[PDB]
Amino acid sequence: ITSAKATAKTVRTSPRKARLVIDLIRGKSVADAISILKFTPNKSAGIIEKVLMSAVANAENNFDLDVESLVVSEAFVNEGPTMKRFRPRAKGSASPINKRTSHITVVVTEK
Amino acid sequence: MRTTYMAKAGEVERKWYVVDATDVPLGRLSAVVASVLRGKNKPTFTPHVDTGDFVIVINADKVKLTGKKATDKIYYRHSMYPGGLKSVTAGELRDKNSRRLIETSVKGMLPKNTLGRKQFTKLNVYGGAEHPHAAQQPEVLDITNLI
Amino acid sequence: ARVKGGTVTRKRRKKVLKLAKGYYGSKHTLFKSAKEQVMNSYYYAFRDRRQKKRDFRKLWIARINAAARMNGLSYSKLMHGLKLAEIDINRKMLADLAVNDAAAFTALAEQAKDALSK
Amino acid sequence: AVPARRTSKAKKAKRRTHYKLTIKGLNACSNCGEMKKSHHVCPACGHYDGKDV
Amino acid sequence: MKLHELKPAEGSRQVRNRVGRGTSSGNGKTAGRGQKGQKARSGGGVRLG
Amino acid sequence: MYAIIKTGGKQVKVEVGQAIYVEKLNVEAGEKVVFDEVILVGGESTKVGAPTVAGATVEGTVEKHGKQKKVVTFQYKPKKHSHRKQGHRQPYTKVMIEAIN
RNA sequence: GGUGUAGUGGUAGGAGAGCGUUCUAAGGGCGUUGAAGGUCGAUCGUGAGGACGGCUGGAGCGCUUAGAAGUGAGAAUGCCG
RNA sequence: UAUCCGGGAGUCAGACUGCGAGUGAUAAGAUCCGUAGUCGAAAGGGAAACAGCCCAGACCACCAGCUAAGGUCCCAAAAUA
RNA sequence: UAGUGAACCAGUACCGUGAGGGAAAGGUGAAAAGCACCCCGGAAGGGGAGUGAAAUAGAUCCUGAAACCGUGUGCCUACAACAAGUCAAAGCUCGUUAAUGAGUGAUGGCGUGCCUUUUGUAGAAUGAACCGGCGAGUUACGAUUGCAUGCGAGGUUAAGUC
Ligand SMILES: [K+]
Ligand SMILES: [K+]
Ligand SMILES: [K+]
Ligand SMILES: [K+]
Ligand SMILES: [K+]
Ligand SMILES: [K+]
Ligand SMILES: [K+]
Ligand SMILES: [Mg+2]
Ligand SMILES: [Mg+2]
Ligand SMILES: [Mg+2]
Ligand SMILES: [Mg+2]
Ligand SMILES: [Mg+2]
Ligand SMILES: [Mg+2]
Ligand SMILES: [Mg+2]
Ligand SMILES: [Mg+2]
Ligand SMILES: [Mg+2]
Ligand SMILES: [Mg+2]
Ligand SMILES: [Mg+2]
Ligand SMILES: [Mg+2]
Ligand SMILES: [Mg+2]
Ligand SMILES: [Mg+2]
Ligand SMILES: [Mg+2]
Ligand SMILES: [Mg+2]
Ligand SMILES: [Mg+2]
Ligand SMILES: [Mg+2]
Ligand SMILES: [Mg+2]
Ligand SMILES: [Mg+2]
Ligand SMILES: [Mg+2]
Ligand SMILES: [Mg+2]
Ligand SMILES: [Mg+2]
Ligand SMILES: [Mg+2]
Ligand SMILES: [Mg+2]
Ligand SMILES: [Zn+2]
Repeated sequence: ITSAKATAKTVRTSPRKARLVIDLIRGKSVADAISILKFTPNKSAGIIEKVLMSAVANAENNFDLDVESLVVSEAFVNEGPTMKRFRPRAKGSASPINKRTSHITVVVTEK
Repeated sequence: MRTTYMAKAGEVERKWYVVDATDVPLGRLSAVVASVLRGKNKPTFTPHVDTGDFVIVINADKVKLTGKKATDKIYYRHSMYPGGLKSVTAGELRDKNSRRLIETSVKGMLPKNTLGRKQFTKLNVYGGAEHPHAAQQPEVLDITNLI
Repeated sequence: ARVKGGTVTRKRRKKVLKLAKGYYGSKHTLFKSAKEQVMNSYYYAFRDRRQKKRDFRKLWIARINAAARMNGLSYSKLMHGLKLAEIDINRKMLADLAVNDAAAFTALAEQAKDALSK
Repeated sequence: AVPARRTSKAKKAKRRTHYKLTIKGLNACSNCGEMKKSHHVCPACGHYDGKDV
Repeated sequence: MKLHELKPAEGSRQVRNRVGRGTSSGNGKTAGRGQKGQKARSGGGVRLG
Repeated sequence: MYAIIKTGGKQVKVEVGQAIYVEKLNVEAGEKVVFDEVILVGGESTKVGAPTVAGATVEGTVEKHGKQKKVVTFQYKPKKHSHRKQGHRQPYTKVMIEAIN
């Protein structure tokens, strides 16, 4: 009743690289987090920004919370399903390639 | 019953002793001082807790070296660079840096661990008969019978 | 009549892991490393249940020696004197008195010195 | 050369200690008050040094 | 006798001994065959006589 | 006041109103037990048994009989495909000290 | 069952006695008022191991006696994931 | 305790130490025997560390005691006897 | 991971010039009642609202272990040389199958993994990246010995018929 969460599942991005941007914004006011994500050039910044804006929209529309008070109480990236691929190498062999996916969760609380 | 007394850090009082090294063999002085620093002279001795007393050594320049140790006892140390072995005779150490002589002797007799190094810090050596620790109200510690 | 692996294997390995709880990283997480460390822990524990008695007797002897020196006597002289005086108080009780009841330990030392003199 | 021993989680995390991002130079824009990078045009209002561009 | 209380005569039946099922059983690992040699191989041993 | 008594091949310090754990005593719970081998009595004065204080005794009541935490003896020799596991729970008697004489 | 005496390191290996797994028969039971399974716990036995409670789970499963084995894994540059 | 009768094995690479010989050079942690011990298959204490040396054979619990080899100024228990 | 290679569009996909070789892959719910409508988003995916007994049963759908990854934090950690434990232990934190409790642990003592093969291995000899599953003295017919049962100078049926 005081918090709202948004999740983006099976997003094609490195969980570790995404966790870098998530560490930037964790435990910050929603406005500060939005600014940080907008000015971060890393790819996951935009995806995390969409999830954060979705969470804020949930907090407002679904639960009628005060936007100005909102802060990023929790945020994390879990590993998702990994697609298997193969890259040919020299001398007629192949090496596996792990195309990773991420479950990005953002939880925003009133205070 | 598991009732053996175990000392705690800070509860036990550490006194301050003054030891005169004048014409006392280096090793025997170091041995008595090492026991005192470890706290082996007090019933409350606890091996895993520091319980010994501070020691101030005076007249370190007059410590005794029997035999030819003054010229033949050689202290080595390696810089860890190739061919980086350095030496200095015990007599030269006594003449120039007596504090180092006593401290090296006592280091050898203290345990080689965290507690041992902390106990070593409680040592204070001074060539000459005067020390700056009058504020600690140290008391003389006769050792003639302890050596 | 086929008997598949079932749950017995998991039960056994989980027992080992619970014993290994608190170990560093893989030593508490992985069954094989956990079992090896638990075996070494058993070896050390059996050995230490015997070393522990040695260590405490050693500690009591040291404390009794300090108290005896303060009373004007060596540990060896004190024990010999107590044996002569027929005192059977053991080293655990002697060290306890030295730390706690200095007066009682002093009385014991006086009796030991008297026996030695005789 | 190949890793003689696998890298444990603790050592791996220690090495990644310094593998972190940073965000610097953000401060309020004069024209609209939104956050902007210093010495850069405020992307929202397109103003810099108090003028539109 | 009752089917829920059957009881063989004492010593009439014994338990089969299974080898290669742990060290503490006394027949683990080598299964009582020893170490190496011809008799330690599957189908090992020389013909009778 | 306090006493030191000989019990179970070991010497224990005892004070009135204190519970002590000793090797199993062949006595029922809630029954009186008397330790008649007092090797010392201390307090305001000191009585030193040589080896035992004459006519000195300590009284107690057997509160409980119990078993200590299990001890596991696991003997094995590396590379010799051999191990032996054993459990133990030493019985004990908890006795409350009532009187020291 | 009690007292006494003596004994109780152990590889190859021999002997004895047991734990646990799946299934069969009989008897006696347990389960949408929650089985098996999973997970947690500071529980019991001399050992393999056995209970009990919380949570998860959603339909089968113990117990006693006897019987039959695809009956116990940590290693095989083992196989598959 | 020995025989005998029968069921089941494993073993046929040994090592060192002391003593008595050979081969060797009166060398080898060499080699080959005889003999005794230990290791092998033996944990514990001493020899700094150190399978084979010295003392000694772990069924277990104890924050009890006496000793063996070896030790008692400090590391480090015990004599600055 | 069993059972036919194949419980499923399998001798298929795939591999090979060809003969030939040859897989993986079962489970929503009683019933699709398979999430109308609204909100963020380009979508994907979510948050509400609903269906349902249950949606952390939402189609990667029963259960959902371990490795592996991540979040939060009760305790410890930047003078320390560590087969990582064990024995002793202050401090701090917590209150259990209520037990002479639990977690963590400054500090001190002791201490060179497991397996294989060896006279001898911490071994700078061998094997294991980790976790999970599978994976090795069995059966048939005979021989012989022990144990047990029935009968006993006797014992016993085989094929075959019902
Ligand atoms: K055999
Ligand atoms: K393997
Ligand atoms: K010989
Ligand atoms: K479900
Ligand atoms: K953690
Ligand atoms: K330690
Ligand atoms: K090699
Ligand atoms: Mg090519
Ligand atoms: Mg298995
Ligand atoms: Mg002893
Ligand atoms: Mg059978
Ligand atoms: Mg055997
Ligand atoms: Mg094995
Ligand atoms: Mg083999
Ligand atoms: Mg061989
Ligand atoms: Mg053989
Ligand atoms: Mg079942
Ligand atoms: Mg099997
Ligand atoms: Mg495996
Ligand atoms: Mg030789
Ligand atoms: Mg061998
Ligand atoms: Mg030995
Ligand atoms: Mg060995
Ligand atoms: Mg024995
Ligand atoms: Mg003695
Ligand atoms: Mg000493
Ligand atoms: Mg669930
Ligand atoms: Mg599921
Ligand atoms: Mg330093
Ligand atoms: Mg520090
Ligand atoms: Mg060799
Ligand atoms: Mg390897
Ligand atoms: Zn602006």
